[PDB]
Amino acid sequence: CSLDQTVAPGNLTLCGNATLFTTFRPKARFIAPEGWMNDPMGLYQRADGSIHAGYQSHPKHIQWGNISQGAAYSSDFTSWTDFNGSEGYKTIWPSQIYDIRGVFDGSIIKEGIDGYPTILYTSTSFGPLGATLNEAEGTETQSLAYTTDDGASWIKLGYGAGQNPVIYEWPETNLTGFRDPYVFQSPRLEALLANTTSITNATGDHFATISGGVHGDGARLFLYRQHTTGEFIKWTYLGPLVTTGYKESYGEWSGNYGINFETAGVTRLNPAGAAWDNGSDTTAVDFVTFGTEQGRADHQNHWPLWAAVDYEVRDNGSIEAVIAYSGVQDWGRSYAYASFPVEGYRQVSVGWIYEDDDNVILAKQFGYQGAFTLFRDLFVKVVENVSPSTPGLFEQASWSTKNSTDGMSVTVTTLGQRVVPETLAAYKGNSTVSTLAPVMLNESAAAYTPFSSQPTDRFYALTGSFEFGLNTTAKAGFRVLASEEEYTDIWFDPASENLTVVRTASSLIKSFGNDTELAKVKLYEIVGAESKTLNLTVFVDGSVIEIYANDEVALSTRAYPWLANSTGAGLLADGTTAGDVVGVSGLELWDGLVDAWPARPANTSQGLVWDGPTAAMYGLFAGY
Amino acid sequence: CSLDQTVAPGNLTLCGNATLFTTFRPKARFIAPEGWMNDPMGLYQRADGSIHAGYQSHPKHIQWGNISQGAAYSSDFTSWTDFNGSEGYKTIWPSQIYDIRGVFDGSIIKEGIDGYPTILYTSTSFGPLGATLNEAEGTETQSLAYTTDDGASWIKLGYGAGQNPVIYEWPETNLTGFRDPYVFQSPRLEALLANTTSITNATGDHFATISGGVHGDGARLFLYRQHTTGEFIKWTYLGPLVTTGYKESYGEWSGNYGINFETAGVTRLNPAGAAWDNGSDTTAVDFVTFGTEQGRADHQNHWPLWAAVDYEVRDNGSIEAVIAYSGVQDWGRSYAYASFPVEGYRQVSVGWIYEDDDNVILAKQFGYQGAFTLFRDLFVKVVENVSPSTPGLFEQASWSTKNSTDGMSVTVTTLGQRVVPETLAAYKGNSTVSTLAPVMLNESAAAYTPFSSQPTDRFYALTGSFEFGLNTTAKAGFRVLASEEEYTDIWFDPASENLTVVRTASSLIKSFGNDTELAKVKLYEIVGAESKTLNLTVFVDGSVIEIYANDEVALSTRAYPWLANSTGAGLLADGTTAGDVVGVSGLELWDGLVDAWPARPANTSQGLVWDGPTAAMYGLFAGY
Ligand SMILES: *[C@@H]1O[C@H](CO)[C@@H](O[C@@H]2O[C@H](CO)[C@@H](O[C@@H]3O[C@H](CO[C@H]4O[C@H](CO[C@H]5O[C@H](CO)[C@@H](O)[C@H](O)[C@@H]5O[C@H]5O[C@H](CO)[C@@H](O)[C@H](O)[C@@H]5O)[C@@H](O)[C@H](O[C@H]5O[C@H](CO)[C@@H](O)[C@H](O)[C@@H]5O)[C@@H]4O)[C@@H](O)[C@H](O[C@H]4O[C@H](CO)[C@@H](O)[C@H](O)[C@@H]4O[C@H]4O[C@H](CO)[C@@H](O)[C@H](O)[C@@H]4O[C@H]4O[C@H](CO)[C@@H](O)[C@H](O)[C@@H]4O)[C@@H]3O)[C@H](O)[C@H]2NC(C)=O)[C@H](O)[C@H]1NC(C)=O
Ligand SMILES: *[C@@H]1O[C@H](CO)[C@@H](O[C@@H]2O[C@H](CO)[C@@H](O[C@@H]3O[C@H](CO[C@H]4O[C@H](CO[C@H]5O[C@H](CO)[C@@H](O)[C@H](O)[C@@H]5O[C@H]5O[C@H](CO)[C@@H](O)[C@H](O)[C@@H]5O)[C@@H](O)[C@H](O[C@H]5O[C@H](CO)[C@@H](O)[C@H](O)[C@@H]5O)[C@@H]4O)[C@@H](O)[C@H](O[C@H]4O[C@H](CO)[C@@H](O)[C@H](O)[C@@H]4O[C@H]4O[C@H](CO)[C@@H](O)[C@H](O)[C@@H]4O[C@H]4O[C@H](CO)[C@@H](O)[C@H](O)[C@@H]4O)[C@@H]3O)[C@H](O)[C@H]2NC(C)=O)[C@H](O)[C@H]1NC(C)=O
Ligand SMILES: *[C@@H]1O[C@H](CO)[C@@H](O[C@@H]2O[C@H](CO)[C@@H](O[C@@H]3O[C@H](CO[C@H]4O[C@H](CO)[C@@H](O)[C@H](O[C@H]5O[C@H](CO)[C@@H](O)[C@H](O)[C@@H]5O)[C@@H]4O)[C@@H](O)[C@H](O[C@H]4O[C@H](CO)[C@@H](O)[C@H](O)[C@@H]4O)[C@@H]3O)[C@H](O)[C@H]2NC(C)=O)[C@H](O)[C@H]1NC(C)=O
Ligand SMILES: *[C@@H]1O[C@H](CO)[C@@H](O[C@@H]2O[C@H](CO)[C@@H](O[C@@H]3O[C@H](CO[C@H]4O[C@H](CO)[C@@H](O)[C@H](O[C@H]5O[C@H](CO)[C@@H](O)[C@H](O)[C@@H]5O)[C@@H]4O)[C@@H](O)[C@H](O[C@H]4O[C@H](CO)[C@@H](O)[C@H](O)[C@@H]4O)[C@@H]3O)[C@H](O)[C@H]2NC(C)=O)[C@H](O)[C@H]1NC(C)=O
Ligand SMILES: *[C@@H]1O[C@H](CO)[C@@H](O[C@@H]2O[C@H](CO)[C@@H](O)[C@H](O)[C@H]2NC(C)=O)[C@H](O)[C@H]1NC(C)=O
Ligand SMILES: *[C@@H]1O[C@H](CO)[C@@H](O)[C@H](O)[C@H]1NC(C)=O
Ligand SMILES: *[C@@H]1O[C@H](CO)[C@@H](O)[C@H](O)[C@H]1NC(C)=O
Ligand SMILES: *[C@@H]1O[C@H](CO)[C@@H](O)[C@H](O)[C@H]1NC(C)=O
Ligand SMILES: *[C@@H]1O[C@H](CO)[C@@H](O)[C@H](O)[C@H]1NC(C)=O
Ligand SMILES: *[C@@H]1O[C@H](CO)[C@@H](O)[C@H](O)[C@H]1NC(C)=O
Ligand SMILES: *[C@@H]1O[C@H](CO)[C@@H](O)[C@H](O)[C@H]1NC(C)=O
Ligand SMILES: *[C@@H]1O[C@H](CO)[C@@H](O)[C@H](O)[C@H]1NC(C)=O
Ligand SMILES: *[C@@H]1O[C@H](CO)[C@@H](O)[C@H](O)[C@H]1NC(C)=O
Ligand SMILES: *[C@@H]1O[C@H](CO)[C@@H](O)[C@H](O)[C@H]1NC(C)=O
Ligand SMILES: *[C@@H]1O[C@H](CO)[C@@H](O)[C@H](O)[C@H]1NC(C)=O
Ligand SMILES: *[C@@H]1O[C@H](CO)[C@@H](O)[C@H](O)[C@H]1NC(C)=O
Ligand SMILES: *[C@@H]1O[C@H](CO)[C@@H](O)[C@H](O)[C@H]1NC(C)=O
Ligand SMILES: *[C@@H]1O[C@H](CO)[C@@H](O)[C@H](O)[C@H]1NC(C)=O
Ligand SMILES: *[C@@H]1O[C@H](CO)[C@@H](O)[C@H](O)[C@H]1NC(C)=O
Ligand SMILES: *[C@@H]1O[C@H](CO)[C@@H](O)[C@H](O)[C@H]1NC(C)=O
Ligand SMILES: *[C@@H]1O[C@H](CO)[C@@H](O)[C@H](O)[C@H]1NC(C)=O
Repeated sequence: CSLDQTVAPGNLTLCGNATLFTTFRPKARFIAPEGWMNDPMGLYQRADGSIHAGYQSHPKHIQWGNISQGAAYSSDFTSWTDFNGSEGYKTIWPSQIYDIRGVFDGSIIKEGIDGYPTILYTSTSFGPLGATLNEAEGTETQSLAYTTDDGASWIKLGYGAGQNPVIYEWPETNLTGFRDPYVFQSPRLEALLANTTSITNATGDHFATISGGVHGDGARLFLYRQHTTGEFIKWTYLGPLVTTGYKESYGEWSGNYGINFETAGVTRLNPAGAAWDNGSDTTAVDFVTFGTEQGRADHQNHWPLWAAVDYEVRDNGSIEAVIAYSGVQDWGRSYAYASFPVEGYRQVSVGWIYEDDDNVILAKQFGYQGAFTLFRDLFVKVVENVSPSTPGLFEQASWSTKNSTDGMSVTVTTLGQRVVPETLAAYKGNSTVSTLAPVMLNESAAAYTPFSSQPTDRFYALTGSFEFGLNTTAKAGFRVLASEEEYTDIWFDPASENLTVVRTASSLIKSFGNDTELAKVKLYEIVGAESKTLNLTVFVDGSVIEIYANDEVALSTRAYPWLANSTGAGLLADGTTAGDVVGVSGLELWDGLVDAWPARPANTSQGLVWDGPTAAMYGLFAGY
Repeated sequence: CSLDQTVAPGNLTLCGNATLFTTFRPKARFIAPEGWMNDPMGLYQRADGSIHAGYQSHPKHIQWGNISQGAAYSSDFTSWTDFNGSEGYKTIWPSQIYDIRGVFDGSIIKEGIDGYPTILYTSTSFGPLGATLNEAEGTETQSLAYTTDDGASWIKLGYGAGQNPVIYEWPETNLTGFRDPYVFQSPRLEALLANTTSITNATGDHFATISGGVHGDGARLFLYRQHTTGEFIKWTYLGPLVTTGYKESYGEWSGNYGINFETAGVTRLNPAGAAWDNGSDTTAVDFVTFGTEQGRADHQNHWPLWAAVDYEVRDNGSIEAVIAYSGVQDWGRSYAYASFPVEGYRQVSVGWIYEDDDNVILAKQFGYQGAFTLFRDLFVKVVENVSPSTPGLFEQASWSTKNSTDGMSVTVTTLGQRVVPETLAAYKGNSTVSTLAPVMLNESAAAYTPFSSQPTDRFYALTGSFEFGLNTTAKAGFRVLASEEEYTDIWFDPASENLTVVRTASSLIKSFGNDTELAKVKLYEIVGAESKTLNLTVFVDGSVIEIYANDEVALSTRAYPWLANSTGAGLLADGTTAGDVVGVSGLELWDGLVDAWPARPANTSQGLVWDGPTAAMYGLFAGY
């Protein structure tokens, strides 16, 4: 095993555990100190205004198992500090018959048991567990724990009748899943149900969804309401909030609803951010976010989706959320988006970016797996004065249209996503910033044009505004992590409406994924404009490539070039001519970003362990 | 619900939880503070000379579940003090994937991990568990924990490869069970195996047996040897130590070997007590003690047995313990005898006395279930100058015979059992002692003759020597817990060799067991004697009746009379005449005994709890 990054990679499978720890590792984002991580969990803003972020964690392993809450905190979403207690950076772990198989995702009741922040989480026990398996009642239940020290530790309620677990009965028969409780307050839902509280006796100020589905009959999001305010044991099942069909698809802009929901959340937004009105705000929209499984051929069978919904009240005192339009929250290798309220009327969302090593070829050599996305402000994106001649505009697939009185212009409404401003400000201010001259891409444009200033390592951000003719067939974008032999190409093709990430040349190491990523992007044409504009922002962070387009479209992926000098970046151009020109402006490189974990040394590996022969005997965890 | 013990019992099922806590409760013996208990476990003499006694425990329930080690200590086997830590009187509890289903029986390595006392115990996980079920490998494994504070707490080794559990592979296929590790040192076994250590590489100074059997093919005791001295992870399977047939019986004096072993131990004894020689002591005998299951129609299908064994060395460097003769360690409602070494060359044995409420009718009203037997010194009982005309003497069923040179007398050898002298001394010295005049039982004897001094409560001991003619057909014994309407009759019938406990009148409460207990007792006739003598000792302790005959035969049972005055005792006589006389001498009543738990209030109930609906979902524990 050689770690010489000036020559071709050898057989890296011969390398020891965590010998590749720093090689591809993100530095500017949320990531576990070591080992396996997946979904964000237990997210809340603490009383001092700082952010608590939990995550599904399995230390000293590179596959999922014994799933626990790892935790850290931040004053700015950007610079983080690990908790350090008796179990290192873990704060909740399997410990009881009801959760011994794993402490799955959970969410926060800010004012819970005895006034303390309280997590409602999926407590798992023995038995077949999975959407394609024959799961039985009891395998997934929902349990409570509370913290008296701001997330340094959690105290679970006792096991038993009238205690943990608090939700255990399946609300419907033959579930494909029953997990990831999402607890939230909703003046909107309270207002809607106020006339029906006699039917159910449920009058609490907290609601909770549980994600699942029904065998052979599609996914379900189940709605519960806290039964009495200030009391946290009794949760009353109202009915299914979201019901979708078996592998139903809303279309090309909306992924696939699969067979089972995971990690669903419920929010209400307006153009500024989070909306806390009862329905009185006409600019506010109700949204559901949700992961779906087994409706995708690749991306570990997984779609992170969202839908705008209109609530109807059922005669039995429950809520049907009718999908008005439906989109995708990230088009790439990410999943399990959790969102949470933040001061100043904000709703902040964050997900999990998995690796692209599905055959587990270099995982042990990494000594870790997984990172978070960036933290994203959610809001209602409103585009005014849209041209009715925008191709496919009235399909209204993952947006809504409203005509002007005279029918000459359109207002477009959709879900907006933007990186939290604290992260952008910190990234910019800590970077070497190069403001680049505008570039016209025409007949003289090479396929690849390096920027006049170049990155110095694998930690940078790029931004650009790409102006296209209304009938263009040209393609343009960004090449990143680039040397002569290795590079990752981010293309936009307005004629097809396709944003692609081409990874055939991303790395000389052949075991990593190399399939092309794809997002759909609608360029809403503005009345009187003779062009259409794509605003592209790209974050490069070790192996993470995280792409944002127009405060709307997100695509997270991975590239693992071996060569030390595969760090370059520049402009891509295809089919640009004297007549078909792409104007590129607002160009900027941020080199360096932020060291997100200042207290951590470069190598935080603690080695890897094997569970031994009993792992296969129990059959619950891979064991490594 | 009335608790008036001067009138007939009402419907006691209407009584609240633990309302009958003190009514039938033993006061003079080892018992949990409340709730469910079974097997003794983790027994050892600590460095300060005091005794550590653990027990299978389920607080706040009256059925088995979440099985844990409860613990206490004593300087004299007699007066006890509970440990009190973070988990009350528990010191080990289910906490890990490998033992979450129950912390089953374990035994002590006195000088273990880092020199600390160390428990090897059965760690149980999910799956069918039982001799009549289809158990799989991994459901029962063996794990280590050590104590740095003399049993106040235990630290388990980590889960994983080269750590817990330390024994997990089944040594043979299709086991009926794989539990209750018994760790011991044996100069005898070391001497026997010293020539074969090249075959196995196992050279440690500790051995361990694990109890089980093979489906359809009888019980097995499996022998392991510590692989290297001073190292506790690696235990090498040698071979089956004891192999018996499917429901094989050695005869009327030996119970039944059933289908599966539980709680087996290995010891070596001489006439004085424990023997620690390599084989050089000609007066020493090797013994195995073991519980067997599913070979009895009643007594929860359970026999607590013992056998004298002769070891043979196999060619593969293992030991076959060949049964020389085989007996019963207690004939009544007791099981799971554990034995342990004690200073001054002693081997002390103690078991579990279950209740006689198998339909669980008044268990909740009790608020507890179970107690220990008394602690018993084990030794080789030797009877000299035995008459060759003793009926059935040369059957040698649960004893050995050796002829004198001239063939005119016999030496009988058997397993001896006697209550530890510390308990007898403390009991006697704290009691009101009445030494009673000898009584001849003849033609003038009533069926029942009360003693001239009477007990004052349900806590007393009786002793007597019953002298019978060699061809008697008379019966004599003791009546205890007696008023006019309720009483328990302990009879010996030399003609049949049967010691019975007749319980048809034990209680007015009909839900308690009332079947007749039976022990076999061999009266070894002495050369030149014109009579044969039974020495009977009876302990009455709340509901426990514990009977000892001749420092050999033990029978533990239960009686639950309702009436406050059902406390009387006296002599029983049947078919005594002018010609067939029973001489009773050495008669003594000890009224009061010892308060075994001086720090405990009379009512140590903490209420009872229900596990809720998930108990039936998990299917592991009754839930109450
Ligand atoms: C199988 O057996 C298992 C083992 O028994 C069993 O698990 C155990 O279950 C029990 C029962 O549910 C649990 O007991 C609860 O514990 C809660 C606290 O838990 C935390 O703290 C304990 C103890 O902490 C001490 O010890 C540890 C270990 O040494 C130290 O690390 C600590 O620093 C601390 O040490 C100090 O104290 C010691 C003495 O205790 C001293 O020795 C020492 O010097 C120190 O000073 C920890 O062990 C726990 O850790 C475990 O669990 C966490 C998850 O929670 C894991 O992460 C971890 O790995 C461990 O596994 C944990 O940190 C108690 O709060 C709780 O008591 C409340 O509930 C019960 C009812 O259920 C009530 O009777 C009781 O009165 C309490 O309720 C009151 O208080 C709360 C909060 O204040 C209120 O919300 C409530 O309304 C109520 O209020 C009342 O009083 C008010 C105030 O006066 C009044 O105003 C009100 O009006 C009202 O009346 C309970 O005791 C136990 O933790 C489990 N243990 C383990 C190891 O798992 C398992 O379930 C069994 N399984 C089955 C299937 O049966
Ligand atoms: C799923 O996830 C689970 C959660 O992570 C996981 O369970 C955990 O597994 C890990 C890994 O096995 C366990 O970690 C071990 O812990 C042992 C000690 O365990 C006891 O103590 C801890 C911590 O105690 C503190 O905290 C509690 C809680 O607050 C307090 O109550 C205590 O009072 C104490 O508090 C003080 O310290 C705190 C900081 O830690 C302070 O905050 C505080 O202020 C106090 O001052 C307890 O939590 C444990 O309780 C749990 O377990 C018991 C049963 O054991 C239960 O009854 C209970 O309910 C709880 O569940 C427990 O009491 C460590 O000894 C051990 O470390 C050794 O082993 C590892 C290798 O495995 C080595 O890396 C390490 O170096 C240590 O080895 C050395 O030391 C030993 C002994 O000294 C030697 O024998 C050994 O040879 C070696 O010697 C070396 O050093 C020598 C000396 O210098 C040298 O001479 C030698 O040459 C040599 O180099 C390890 O850390 C952890 O306990 C589990 N936790 C729980 C909650 O279960 C689970 O397995 C996962 N499941 C799966 C399937 O994956
Ligand atoms: C005395 O000690 C007991 C512990 O043994 C304490 O708890 C009670 O235990 C018994 C079992 O011993 C439980 O009985 C079972 O009850 C269920 C149905 O329960 C439902 O209805 C009850 C009656 O109104 C109600 O109290 C229950 O409420 C509790 O539980 C729910 C969760 O379900 C929880 O949300 C609440 O907060 C309460 O904690 C509950 O709604 C019944 O199905 C069982 O039947 C089975 O058992 C028998 C034998 O097999 C059989 O007849 C059936 O066929 C079936 O198989 C069983 O009867 C009882 O519910 C527990 N009560 C509780 C927890 O309050 C008890 O509290 C102690 N008393 C005192 C005064 O402290
Ligand atoms: C690096 O990180 C790993 C953790 O990932 C550390 O531990 C090793 O993990 C791997 C899995 O990643 C284990 O490999 C498995 O090994 C078994 C056979 O193991 C036996 O033989 C080994 C080789 O000599 C030996 O080291 C083992 O000894 C350990 O375990 C025993 C208990 O069995 C214990 O008593 C010892 O004390 C040791 O702890 C053991 O005797 C093999 O069956 C597995 O094969 C499966 O996996 C693959 C993929 O499915 C497949 O090819 C097979 O078909 C099969 O399904 C698997 O290969 C390895 O045993 C672990 N080694 C240990 C614990 O020492 C590793 O130590 C870290 N290195 C460093 C330097 O820290
Ligand atoms: C019954 O108990 C008596 C009293 O202990 C036993 O008689 C004693 O036997 C020993 C010999 O082992 C003598 O040292 C004593 O002098 C005897 N005491 C007497 C006669 O009072 C007797 O052996 C016991 N019988 C049985 C069958 O066990
Ligand atoms: C790389 O090494 C592995 C062992 O980790 C081996 O199985 C594989 O064949 C090697 N690849 C080569 C020689 O191309
Ligand atoms: C990182 O640390 C681990 C654990 O000490 C070690 O095994 C590994 O070799 C280290 N890797 C690098 C690249 O330093
Ligand atoms: C309420 O009605 C809906 C739609 O018919 C149904 O799916 C749900 O189960 C009902 N809720 C109940 C019975 O609590
Ligand atoms: C650099 O990053 C830190 C951590 O996020 C931030 O607080 C600080 O303001 C940044 N410095 C700037 C913008 O100059
Ligand atoms: C075409 O592109 C080059 C490079 O941006 C530029 O110098 C040139 O002026 C452009 N041509 C026209 C006609 O604008
Ligand atoms: C980068 O490194 C490679 C391999 O060492 C080398 O061939 C090349 O000249 C360097 N520069 C590039 C590709 O721009
Ligand atoms: C654009 O993407 C769609 C899938 O949404 C695909 O069918 C089509 O072939 C793509 N077109 C081009 C030119 O890439
Ligand atoms: C991409 O990976 C696949 C393995 O599935 C391989 O067949 C192919 O050659 C790779 N593409 C390259 C090197 O461009
Ligand atoms: C005693 O009370 C129980 C209720 O605990 C009842 O089921 C039973 O029939 C009663 N027995 C009678 C009236 O004999
Ligand atoms: C004993 O204590 C328990 C728990 O406090 C109580 O429920 C029960 O009624 C008491 N029983 C008696 C006989 O005092
Ligand atoms: C040693 O021999 C005995 C008797 O044949 C056998 O039962 C046992 O399994 C053997 N031990 C081994 C293979 O370790
Ligand atoms: C009474 O019992 C205690 C506790 O076992 C014991 O230490 C004491 O010696 C006894 N008193 C006597 C025999 O006078
Ligand atoms: C028969 O028994 C009684 C009572 O023990 C006694 O008084 C009487 O002397 C006995 N008879 C003979 C002949 O010993
Ligand atoms: C004992 O109590 C019962 C019931 O109160 C009474 O009938 C009897 O006279 C008393 N004495 C006895 C049975 O010796
Ligand atoms: C004595 O016990 C045996 C069982 O060991 C039984 O068969 C026999 O009937 C009994 N005899 C009497 C008289 O009780
Ligand atoms: C003993 O209990 C049984 C219940 O199995 C009952 O039929 C019988 O009458 C009881 N014996 C008495 C009261 O002597």
